[PDB]
Amino acid sequence: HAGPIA
Amino acid sequence: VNPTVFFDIAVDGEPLGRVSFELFADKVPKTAENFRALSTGEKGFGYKGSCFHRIIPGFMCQGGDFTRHNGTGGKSIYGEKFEDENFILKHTGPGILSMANAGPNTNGSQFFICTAKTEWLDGKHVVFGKVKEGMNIVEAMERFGSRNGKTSKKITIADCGQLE
Repeated sequence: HAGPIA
Repeated sequence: VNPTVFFDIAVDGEPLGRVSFELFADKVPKTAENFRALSTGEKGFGYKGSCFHRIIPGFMCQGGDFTRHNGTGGKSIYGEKFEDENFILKHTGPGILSMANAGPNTNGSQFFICTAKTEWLDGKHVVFGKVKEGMNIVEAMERFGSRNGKTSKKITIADCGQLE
């Protein structure tokens, strides 16, 4: 699973 | 010379607006040419029809997963994934277009549009473009997001391509 996080 | 591409966004089939981006092919070529070629559809797959599966207000809008539509796969123009070009460019603020990876050197097709300064992503995510016009469209579809990224409405890239 891809994607930036805060 | 820096390519300009765009996204025609729609909220549940109903056209919302256009968002255009400048791609820094001069700094990040493979990464820029990847996004450029996927925005037009120069290979049969691409961003057309795909949606923004993950939207977090005050953070970003993530799309690019045209194959799974969840964040699992998607694919670049070089088979599956490719390494990080570099980290020259930083997440300075809203409009910033960055690659949405799953650990170092796994850039595929996924990306995210920033709606705030996200410097903590600097060095982790390759910044390769930025919204030129339509930051109010990106902001409109942002309200149709949530905390976990679930979208309260179906935000899609109704159309896309290269303007120069």
